[PDB]
Amino acid sequence: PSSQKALLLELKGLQEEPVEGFRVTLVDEGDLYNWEVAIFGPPNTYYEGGYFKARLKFPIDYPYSPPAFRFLTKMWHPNIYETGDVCISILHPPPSERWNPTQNVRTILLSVISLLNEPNTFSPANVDASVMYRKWKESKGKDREYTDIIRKQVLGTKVDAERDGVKVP
Amino acid sequence: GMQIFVKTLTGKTITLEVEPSDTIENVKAKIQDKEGIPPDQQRLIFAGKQLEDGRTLSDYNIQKESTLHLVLRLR
Ligand SMILES: CCNC(=O)C1(Cc2ccc(-c3cc(Cl)cc(Cl)c3)cc2)CCN(C(=O)COC)CC1
Repeated sequence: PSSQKALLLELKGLQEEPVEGFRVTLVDEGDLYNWEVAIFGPPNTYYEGGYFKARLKFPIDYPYSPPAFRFLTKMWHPNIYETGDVCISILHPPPSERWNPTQNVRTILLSVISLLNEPNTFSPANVDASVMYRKWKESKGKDREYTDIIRKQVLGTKVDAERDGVKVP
Repeated sequence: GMQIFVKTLTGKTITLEVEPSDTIENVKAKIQDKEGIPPDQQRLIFAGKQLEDGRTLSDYNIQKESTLHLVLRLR
């Protein structure tokens, strides 16, 4: 299988040139189809100081079928289900937002950064969060319900960071 | 006058000649110049933040020889 070699090169490529704010590893060494993703909230954001954890599931078709991105940390976001699963256009099986064999994990991860920056209020996985996000943006930041939920979850990741032995940069 | 870079999803690096006060809206005008992608669909990312138009390069402290990451959003 070519998927195995493709994932080894992509792990090595993303560990030699990390996507900023992302740290990728293997859930268990020897299984290249199951990745641990440790994301870090950047400064000057409501996610600042956070330590979020997720996982990638790659198919044996890779890269001819999209992988699956699933947060372990609870996230309040218009495009993240209660399960943690993220509904991104690129992860959906079938232009630069749809999955092709040319797309890679660096493309996925950067697309997740964009999606965390700007929710897709057109296809909400969490309707209650999408309807809560829009009153935040229409109030021009005045309504703090959404940013309070986000900041509560961001505050709790400090317990997660201590357990995993991670110094938040 | 500076010289910044713009990496894309396919892998190409796009070096552009800008000033520290160039608005982000003008930085993507230069990217329609070189790649023909409409500026309304472009998304530049620097330090995990999507740079918003209506702000300068100096508002996000983008220095010389910096690399931005372009992603596309139909919207
Ligand atoms: C409602 C939340 N939105 C935000 O925090 C903002 C967007 C944003 C940016 C980055 C990320 C993000 C990036 C990475 Cl790489 C990892 C993670 Cl986990 C998150 C999340 C959201 C919009 C509101 N802001 C401003 O206006 C401030 O301008 C000075 C603060 C930044």
